[PDB]
Amino acid sequence: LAHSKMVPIPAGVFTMGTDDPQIKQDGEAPARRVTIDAFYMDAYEVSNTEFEKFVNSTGYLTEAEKFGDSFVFEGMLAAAPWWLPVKGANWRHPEGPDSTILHRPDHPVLHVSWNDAVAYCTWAGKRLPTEAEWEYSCRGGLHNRLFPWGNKLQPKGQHYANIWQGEFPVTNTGEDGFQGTAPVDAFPPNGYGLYNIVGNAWEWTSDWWTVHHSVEETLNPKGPPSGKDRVKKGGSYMSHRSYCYRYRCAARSQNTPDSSASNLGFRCAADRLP
Amino acid sequence: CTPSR
Ligand SMILES: *[C@@H]1O[C@H](CO)[C@@H](O[C@@H]2O[C@H](CO)[C@@H](O)[C@H](O)[C@H]2NC(C)=O)[C@H](O)[C@H]1NC(C)=O
Ligand SMILES: [Ca+2]
Ligand SMILES: [Ca+2]
Ligand SMILES: [Cl-]
Repeated sequence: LAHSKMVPIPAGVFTMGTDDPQIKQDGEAPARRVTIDAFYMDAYEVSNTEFEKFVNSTGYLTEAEKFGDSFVFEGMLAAAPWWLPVKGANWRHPEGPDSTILHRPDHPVLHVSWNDAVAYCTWAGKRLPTEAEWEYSCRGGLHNRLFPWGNKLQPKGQHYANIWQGEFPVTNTGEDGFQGTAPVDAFPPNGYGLYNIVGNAWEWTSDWWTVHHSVEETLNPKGPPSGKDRVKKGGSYMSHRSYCYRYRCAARSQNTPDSSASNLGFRCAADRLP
Repeated sequence: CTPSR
């Protein structure tokens, strides 16, 4: 296993956002041309095993451990009735105190805040990606497509990401092979070598959140200089067309940096190889 | 999709 491996994301110009927004309130529009310098992106979401190496090295206590709770989705035992703040839910205990990660070492780490993610990435000689870097990487060398692989959800009749099937939130059929998370190396890679960039765990980025974007061309944009919420991308194993249609590269959402939940993780980036 | 703390 090489679950901390990085891939080179080539220099290029891409269209960020879309002029056909599907969730207009999230500022998916307008489409804008962004230039990104070559850099490196983690192939995989950070796994439990990789996060444990960080904790073993540093002794780091995550914010959820310090606060004493984190958000867990009801269907696997708030902003919605299906989100419960559970005492003792944290990265080692993803559904609460009597859950464990022993049987899912290769699944993405969860219940990690933006600060937790920045601590890990920096420990590793890396950083969080910007939203623009993230989206560029998600798109995997294709222009103006819904998903990393194209516009069809199940190309060639194959599942390409871990999201929800069935009637959310009552019934997840597990048609794609996973009710909760999947290993970080599950499903096909995109054109750049990235796994689970949409679906599985949501992913933190470095940017502060705004929904107000200029159409102006930009170079290595960092997002606005201030804010209250940081940007997350890509959707999760909970996402579905019917309620949280955010397993698209253009999609975007946000949380306060001290937030944590059972569907939110991250991957790192770096200017050069560490 | 994820509630804030
Ligand atoms: C994190 O550290 C723990 C504690 O050292 C590691 O678990 C131990 O590893 C030793 C050395 O191989 C084993 O002999 C012990 O049986 C383990 N003890 C426990 C408490 O399980 C663990 O492997 C480290 N994790 C990672 C990902 O490196
Ligand atoms: Ca699934
Ligand atoms: Ca993901
Ligand atoms: Cl979701």
